[PDB]
Amino acid sequence: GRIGESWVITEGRRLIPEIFQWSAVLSVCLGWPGAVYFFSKARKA
Amino acid sequence: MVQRWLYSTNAKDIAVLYFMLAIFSGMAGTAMSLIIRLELAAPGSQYLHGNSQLFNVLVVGHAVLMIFFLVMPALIGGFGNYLLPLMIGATDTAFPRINNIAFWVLPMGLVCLVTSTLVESGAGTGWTVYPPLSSIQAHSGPSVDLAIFALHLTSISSLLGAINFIVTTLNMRTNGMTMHKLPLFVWSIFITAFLLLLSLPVLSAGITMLLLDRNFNTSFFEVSGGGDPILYEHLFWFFGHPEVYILIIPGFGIISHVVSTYSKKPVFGEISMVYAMASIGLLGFLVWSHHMYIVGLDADTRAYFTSATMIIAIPTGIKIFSWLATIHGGSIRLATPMLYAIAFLFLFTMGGLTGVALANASLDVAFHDTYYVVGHFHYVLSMGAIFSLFAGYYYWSPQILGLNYNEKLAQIQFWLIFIGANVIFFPMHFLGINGMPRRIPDYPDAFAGWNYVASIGSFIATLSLFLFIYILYDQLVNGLNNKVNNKSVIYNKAPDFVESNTIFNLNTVKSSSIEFLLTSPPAVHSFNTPAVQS
Amino acid sequence: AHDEETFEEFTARYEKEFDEAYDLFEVQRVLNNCFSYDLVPAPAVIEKALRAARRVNDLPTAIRVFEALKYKVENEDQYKAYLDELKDVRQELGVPLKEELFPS
Amino acid sequence: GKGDVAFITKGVFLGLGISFGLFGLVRLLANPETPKTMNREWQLKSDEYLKSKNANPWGGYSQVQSK
Amino acid sequence: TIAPITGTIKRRVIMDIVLGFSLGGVMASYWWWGFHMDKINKREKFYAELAERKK
Amino acid sequence: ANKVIQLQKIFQSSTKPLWWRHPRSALYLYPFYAIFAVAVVTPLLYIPNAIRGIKAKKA
Amino acid sequence: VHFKDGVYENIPFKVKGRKTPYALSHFGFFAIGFAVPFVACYVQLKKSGAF
Amino acid sequence: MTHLERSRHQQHPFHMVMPSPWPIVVSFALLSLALSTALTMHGYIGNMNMVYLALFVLLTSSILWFRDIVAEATYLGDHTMAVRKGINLGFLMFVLSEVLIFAGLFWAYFHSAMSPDVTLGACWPPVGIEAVQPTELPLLNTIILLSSGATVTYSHHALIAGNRNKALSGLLITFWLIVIFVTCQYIEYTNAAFTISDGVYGSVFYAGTGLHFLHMVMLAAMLGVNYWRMRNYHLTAGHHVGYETTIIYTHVLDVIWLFLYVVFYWWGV
Amino acid sequence: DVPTPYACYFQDSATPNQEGILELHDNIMFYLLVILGLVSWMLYTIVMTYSKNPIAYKYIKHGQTIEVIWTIFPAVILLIIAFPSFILLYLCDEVISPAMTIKAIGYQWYWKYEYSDFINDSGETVEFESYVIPDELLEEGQLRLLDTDTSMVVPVDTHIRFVVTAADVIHDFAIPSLGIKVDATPGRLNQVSALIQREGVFYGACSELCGTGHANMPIKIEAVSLPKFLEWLNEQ
Ligand code: HEA
Ligand code: HEA
Ligand code: CUA
Ligand SMILES: [Cu+2]
Ligand SMILES: [Mg+2]
Repeated sequence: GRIGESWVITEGRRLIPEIFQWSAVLSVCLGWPGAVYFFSKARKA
Repeated sequence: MVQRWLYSTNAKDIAVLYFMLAIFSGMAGTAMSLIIRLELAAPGSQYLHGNSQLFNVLVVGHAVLMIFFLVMPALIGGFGNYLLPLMIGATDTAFPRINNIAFWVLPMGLVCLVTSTLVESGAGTGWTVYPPLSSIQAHSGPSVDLAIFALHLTSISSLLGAINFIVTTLNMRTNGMTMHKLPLFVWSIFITAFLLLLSLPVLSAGITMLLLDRNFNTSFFEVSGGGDPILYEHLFWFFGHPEVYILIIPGFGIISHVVSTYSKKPVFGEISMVYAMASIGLLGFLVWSHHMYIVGLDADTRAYFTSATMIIAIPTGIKIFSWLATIHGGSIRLATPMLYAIAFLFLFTMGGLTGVALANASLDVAFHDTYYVVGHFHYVLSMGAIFSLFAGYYYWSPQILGLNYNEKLAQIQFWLIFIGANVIFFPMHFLGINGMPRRIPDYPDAFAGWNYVASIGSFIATLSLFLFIYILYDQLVNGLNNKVNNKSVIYNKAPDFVESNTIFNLNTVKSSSIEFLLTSPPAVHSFNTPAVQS
Repeated sequence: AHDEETFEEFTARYEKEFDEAYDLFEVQRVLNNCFSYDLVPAPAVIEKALRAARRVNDLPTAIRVFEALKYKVENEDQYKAYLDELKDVRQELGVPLKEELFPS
Repeated sequence: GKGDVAFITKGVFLGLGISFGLFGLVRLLANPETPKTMNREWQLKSDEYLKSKNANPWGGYSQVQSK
Repeated sequence: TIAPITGTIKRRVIMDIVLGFSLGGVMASYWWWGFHMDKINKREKFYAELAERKK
Repeated sequence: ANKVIQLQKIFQSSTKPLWWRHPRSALYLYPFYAIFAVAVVTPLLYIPNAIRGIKAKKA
Repeated sequence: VHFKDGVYENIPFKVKGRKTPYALSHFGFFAIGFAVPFVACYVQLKKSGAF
Repeated sequence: MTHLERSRHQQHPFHMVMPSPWPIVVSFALLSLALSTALTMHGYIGNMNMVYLALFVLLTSSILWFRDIVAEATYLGDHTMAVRKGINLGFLMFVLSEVLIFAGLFWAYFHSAMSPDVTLGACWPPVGIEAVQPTELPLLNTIILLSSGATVTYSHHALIAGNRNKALSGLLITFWLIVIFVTCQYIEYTNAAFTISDGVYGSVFYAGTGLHFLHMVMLAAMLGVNYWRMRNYHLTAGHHVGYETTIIYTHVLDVIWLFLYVVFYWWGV
Repeated sequence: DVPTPYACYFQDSATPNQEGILELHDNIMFYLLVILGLVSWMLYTIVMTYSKNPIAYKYIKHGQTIEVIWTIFPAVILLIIAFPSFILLYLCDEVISPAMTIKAIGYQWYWKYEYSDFINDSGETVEFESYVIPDELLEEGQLRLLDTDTSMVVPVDTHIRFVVTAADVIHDFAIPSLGIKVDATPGRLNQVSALIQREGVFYGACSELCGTGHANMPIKIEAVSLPKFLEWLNEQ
């Protein structure tokens, strides 16, 4: 705003830690076929 | 008690019976899904040794039983019969004997469908029961006749319920309900009851044409003799797409209400949302042959239908965008129907995106009668209609049944069905794009992994339903003790921030529809006097 | 009115709505309807809200104004430059905050 | 309230373990014999036949999937 | 001395839908470029080597 | 033959249910109960003969 | 006659005053519901092969 | 008036129906009919005696249901104007569902007609099948429906007016007019060169005209019931919803007959 | 060509039609993953920053600007998605000037292939019924349930258009490698084209329900070079 820490910084601080956990929950809500393929005998386990 | 449950022309005591046949048939259909996915777990003839006709019988039983005896009762019949008179202030519905005969001709369709799977090995065609696979030369016996008499009876039940619903919310509204002031579930049941009597006459005409060219020697689809089996594909899918739009539109209504009441915010633009839903209804008839891109239509009419199914896709998109807008900025109280409402958005957006991947008539030649299609509809039908069904039960049954459930068991049931149903239908997409066809007993043993992963998931999805059965029991014998002894949640709408507890106990329920103002289990004559509104 | 509300019309409408309340339900109701809008209100609104909570003679809604405001604002520099503008009203009205009342 | 998030994640992982064990002991009673082309010895011949006729040349063509 | 502080949900949603656009864009951009250009380059390498081997 | 108000004065002033309230309504419901019980219990003894597969003795 | 209303007079099950436990009826309902496809499988597996 | 004798009434115009045992019985009969006609089509039971008694018990249960509804409508006296508009709109939606079954039959006719198969000789009507000419008997039983509509509409407007000898004469002659229609339709069926099995032309032709045939014999039963309760003074001058119902039904049956007749007898020959 | 265990992509290219289908599906998925990512990101951001929000902005119920932008954005994306599928649909029916024709008539639980372009100078048409090898007479390397004792064999680098029909229940001639899938209904012949660009085997299955023997009904198409195909057709 006018006086205070700037809105770019005070919403980047709120949202930049949220992007990594969004990527984590999407990489484990769509990426568990990779985790089940990784242990099977098709990958010469 | 015989006149209160067998004659019983009162729309509150018909919905409980609708729900009882719904939970019975859903248990039978998921036993069939367990048997199917238990036999498809590994290549080579498993538990049912050989006998592909038995697997065809099991898959048509699972499909048609769980569509026309779980989802359509427990969404149209049960929920509409209990809530459509109770939201517009009618004392109960118009034509009461009509929605008593609708319920009472449901389970005789159920018992003839059950006894159709026993005589002369059995009807195996799949739920889209096609000629000349079902004509008397390639399929002899009285099995598929009883299997489609079940569809005649369920068709009659749903049409009688549709006429009942249409007149009982076109005339017996309360004092101040105008033509656009109804809550959105009333509008969903309205438009669904229109699509029923605009669609299923064509279905019943086509399947009685199938019956009287089976047994009465006519030649509608017997091809050596003049007819053609493409006419059945037209006459079936002209109902077959409006049928699933019928099955999913009250899901949209239920999800709209629960995200409206668990985020302390009205829905973002209710008038544009009901215009989108009504245009989805009146547009869902014009795209009936997107299930027939392979059979030999011209490229011009295929171009028309792949143009029109994307304009089918757009108002569902603006509905999901309005749902994100009405949960944005709220005060979201994450209880167990709000969890199902949150999961429905993601797990139906996923199926709708793979549906518009299917909707290209160009792209449907690589995906037809293939497990990609199963991954699409077992998203948007299963997760869609039944996550809305669970977000209907866990949200309404403390008011209807009057017994509060257990909360932590409801959340482990939600997470178990969410995990254990996301692990089933997600490898179906890889099975589809790798080349697995539908309705095979089992398969060439290349793709031997994803079927095993889906089968280890279906046991989780069945164990969660066993825990839902225990939730029903714990609600039925420990309702008052879950009211008192601090195991449940009691107020679905939390008190606001600057409001005291002594001030919350004045205005306990901040509703926007009538249903949460009636007492737990409501009186048999609730609206003695009309319920005024400005 | 679905037409937008400017800030001066906002503060005048709500000052004339805080002046008229007489019960406790009315003060908490108009306080919730003032705080659940999009903007944070200028202290000309909230010192009148403190007077209107003084007229009904109950304390904790003259404290939850301050905590709802701390949830409203975007940082704490806005909160401190806000709270030194309502200093003497908080002094002679004698209401506390939260962080000094419940130290945790 | 008061550690019930721990109770519900304990219930979720216990349900996963219970369903895994019951799927295992339901899997145990299915059928004694396999189709004969399931072990690795058949699979090496069945993809030697594939590389004789260069099927799936850029993507994956090797089929083993058995221990 | 205080300025009127107004418009935080509008700034938040037009800061959020832009990052949603760019986030879905970088995920789909990785998909198209990485995976699809991997498959297309493998296929064109095989077809060039086949049309060279048949001289 | 203008016998509607006598029937109304009879039909309002009784305790019996509506399908039993008429004077001549004994001749309409006892044979109906008999033939309905017969006609609906009778295919449920022919259904196990169909499950076993044994057809009729015709011709 | 308006039928009298309560917390357990809205459902066909009688729950409180019985002779048998409620778990018998409540789990036998879904036992027969879950075992109708198994008896269909049995009557279909004795008609063609063995079992 | 007094509150004490105002609170002794219904407090809302809508119907509150006492618990009646005619959904459960007619649903039992529908189940028995469906199973017995699925069971006798394959020679499991010996004769058609059991499908006969199943159809008969369905018919007599439904006529006892209509007895209960005419007793409740004109004796107990509950059908006020809100309930009358309700049952009127319900019958309108039911007939809108019936005309869509007729539209499905017309879709079958059009799809197998305007794209004729190569086994029919690639011409509609097919080779050898002597089609019915539209000008002999079809002209009589397409003018008889217009005359039936004219006499049922003057019997209606004489019922509203007040004369009894005209409003009864119109109903008697429209009943005998459409039963003369039904009898000459059966006369048309019993000497025709093709049966219901002879090709796809006979199949869809007899399907459409036979569904209209069964619809007007049900209309004739409805009009016989309406003439009986017009003779026995049930029908009033301003509360005849069960007669406006059947005149709406016979006029839409007339127009769906002319659609069926034109594209089944002129364009399709 | 053949399926692979634990695969999550298409059976790879043989025809220009299958190459176009693969490119179109990747373009459609590239346009869909933006929407899926922003929908999942909106849902995640909302349910993890407004759950710990004590008040609710209940006075936000409509706004016309953002409403019309989220109803005009899916129309734009669906036009861009529908723009190349028209090109593929109108080119995959272009069967101008094929070389030779096949009939692929499908009976109950087998196929019957027949060539009748009259260059077989024994004079006749050539037919063969193409039964599945039953799964005990497999001999140490043969793919289960999708092998065939008598394969269809086609040439490379010629446009071949084959019609398909049945004599019974509706079948489907379906190979996912050649991108060919067409329902063999018993009444009409349905033609589709192909240009196989490399030698090798291609496997497929029946993809419509036939009854008991639906699984035991495969398609095996070996594509050989043109002199070897001429030698095979003259010898057989
Ligand atoms: C109602 C729609 C519906 C639902 C929910 C499901 C869900 C399941 N289905 Fe499917 N299925 C179909 C309809 C459905 N299905 C159709 C139409 C076909 C095509 C048939 C054909 O074309 O031949 C098909 C085909 C099909 C296939 C593909 C087989 C093939 O054709 O080759 C498989 C394989 O896994 C399968 C099994 C399952 C299993 C294990 C589930 C599991 O998800 C089941 C678990 C579900 C639950 C646990 C839901 C909760 C149940 C309740 C009873 C809750 C009660 C609550 C209330 C009443 C409020 N069915
Ligand atoms: C519940 C009923 C139901 C619903 C709602 C849907 C939803 C959709 N379906 Fe589905 N479908 C079936 C029931 C249903 N389907 C059944 C039963 C089958 C198998 C039949 C058989 O046996 O063969 C099937 C299979 C099927 C086919 C047949 C393919 C084949 O068999 O060869 C097609 C063809 O077009 C299709 C497409 C779509 C599309 C485009 C939607 C759309 O309505 C989805 C709309 C949702 C979205 C579009 C996502 C949300 C929107 C946004 C996030 C905005 C941005 C999106 C875009 C810009 C696109 N699905
Ligand atoms: Cu031929 Cu399936
Ligand atoms: Cu559809
Ligand atoms: Mg198909």
